[PDB]
Amino acid sequence: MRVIRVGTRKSQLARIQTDSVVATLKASYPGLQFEIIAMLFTKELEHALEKNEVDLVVHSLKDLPTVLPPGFTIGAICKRENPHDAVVFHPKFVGKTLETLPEKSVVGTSSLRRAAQLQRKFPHLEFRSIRGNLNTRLRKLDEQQEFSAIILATAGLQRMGWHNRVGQILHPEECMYAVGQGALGVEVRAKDQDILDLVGVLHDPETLLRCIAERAFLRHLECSVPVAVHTAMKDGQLYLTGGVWSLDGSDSIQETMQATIHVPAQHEDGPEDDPQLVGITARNIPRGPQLAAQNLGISLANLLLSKGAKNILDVARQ
Ligand SMILES: Cc1[nH]c(Cc2[nH]cc(CCC(=O)O)c2CC(=O)O)c(CCC(=O)O)c1CC(=O)O
Repeated sequence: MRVIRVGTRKSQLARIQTDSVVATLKASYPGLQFEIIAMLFTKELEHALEKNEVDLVVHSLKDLPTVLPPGFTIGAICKRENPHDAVVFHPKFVGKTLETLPEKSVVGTSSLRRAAQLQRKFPHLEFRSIRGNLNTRLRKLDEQQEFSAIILATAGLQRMGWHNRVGQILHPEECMYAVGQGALGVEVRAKDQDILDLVGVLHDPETLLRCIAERAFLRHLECSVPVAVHTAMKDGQLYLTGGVWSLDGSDSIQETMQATIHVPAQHEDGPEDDPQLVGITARNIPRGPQLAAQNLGISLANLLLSKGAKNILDVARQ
């Protein structure tokens, strides 16, 4: 353990996210040296991991599939930023809400999950795909008049320093978030235990359990489907709400389940070589609550499946 090599894409958001993690690692490990190597695109980064070119990579958790290639694992789930979706309005609709927009106002989003939920809740608005990164989308919004508004993650605006552009934050009842949204995942080599121990300091127990539940739900249903969730840990209880929608949002199934899961306060010297749970390795967090969280997500998926979720999903791909 001497120089820690952190790989990163050249994009601005990826670069910011990577920096926030490196900052947190330096703070914990002031005596070590960290170096940033700037290069699904996920498979080029993984290749650099595979080749020992870098030791770790930072991702937005929702961009990581519930099943990772053998030889890689999520070594860290960092404290969640705000998970909710948000609305940025055209320069003409300040103070306005989705509720208050004019009929047939056009809302830009390329997300099936967002479009399906928002068409259902706002049948008088028009939802249309929009392309580009966050910067490009904001320019199109202000520089033309195709869009009366766009939908983006609260968390991404926040990290870009554009929170003041947020006109509306959506509640679960209007729009539930994507699995893992607002959380960062650090990906490493599954068998590299030094690195795993090192990044293990980043795990936020609460976010870790929430994301295990959410990703177990997602995986058991079997980025590119109209599925959404909401999680909360409150008073020793983990709450999981999940939903599935048809492309137009007309068909819908949503349910909530709950389980007693303590949020673990203390770390522990845990079993090396226990299997990762939904791609995640957290040997320093108690196993029990992790299993309980995964079981909760499995439970909810089965309930939705018994209610027809599979045929909704077969019709709602991308
Ligand atoms: C799986 C995934 N990854 C990203 C793209 C991406 N990946 C991470 C950030 C920010 C939030 C965080 O990092 O979770 C976002 C950008 C957006 O959600 O505002 C999107 C949104 C696509 C857009 O509407 O065209 C989705 C789909 C889901 O959200 O329904």
